[PDB]
Amino acid sequence: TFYSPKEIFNRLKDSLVPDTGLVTQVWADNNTKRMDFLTAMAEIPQTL
Amino acid sequence: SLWLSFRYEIMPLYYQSQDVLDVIANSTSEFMTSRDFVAKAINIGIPLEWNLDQENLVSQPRHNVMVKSKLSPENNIGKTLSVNPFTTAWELLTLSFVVDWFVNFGDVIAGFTGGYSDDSGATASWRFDDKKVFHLKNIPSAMVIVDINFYTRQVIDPRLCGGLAFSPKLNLFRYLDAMSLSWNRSRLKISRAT
Repeated sequence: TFYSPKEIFNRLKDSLVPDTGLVTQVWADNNTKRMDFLTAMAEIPQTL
Repeated sequence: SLWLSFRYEIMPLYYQSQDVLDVIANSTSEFMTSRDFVAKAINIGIPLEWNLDQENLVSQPRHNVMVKSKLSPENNIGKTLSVNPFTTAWELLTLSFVVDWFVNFGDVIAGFTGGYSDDSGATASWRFDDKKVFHLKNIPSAMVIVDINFYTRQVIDPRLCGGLAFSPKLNLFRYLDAMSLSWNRSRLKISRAT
């Protein structure tokens, strides 16, 4: 015996959960380069 | 000759103001993204009475999380600043029209900071490709084969997740916007009085 593919895929989508660790990692990677760019912008306000 | 002379008076500060400030503002926003993936294992517990050798329907898809950041320009001001040619007919431009152009320019320049931060979004995806073949307990000749293969994409849900970032809104409204707001005295002395 085995379960039907329909219910198997149902359990699969129920089991579909975004990777919190990956989300944290990628957010850190994004913020890294984000503040890298923001660093260059530092003197624009003084010119303004 | 006197309109000629006043045009000549105003022409250098024109270069300082409309050109230099524009090219300064041009260094904003950038298409950046960060990428990652995982082969995470997803299992479904199955009792051994279900005629299996195994007990968990384990799946290891390619789950990847995509975050893209174009960051922030200036709320699409554009043509309001891309209106440079107004200095071509100084022989007839009047005081008031040029002055009001400059005032609106000084206005939109100050509104840069508040209208700056825009940020970007993110998403995620899975790519299931799994073919688990299960023996039968005490019966190697009996089998189950379950094959699963698909790729599925999801947003990063910017409500719960999708924030949790640098948020470049901060560090800039703490900046000039309130102190460079002092420019109002400049427009005061500008306004043909004081």
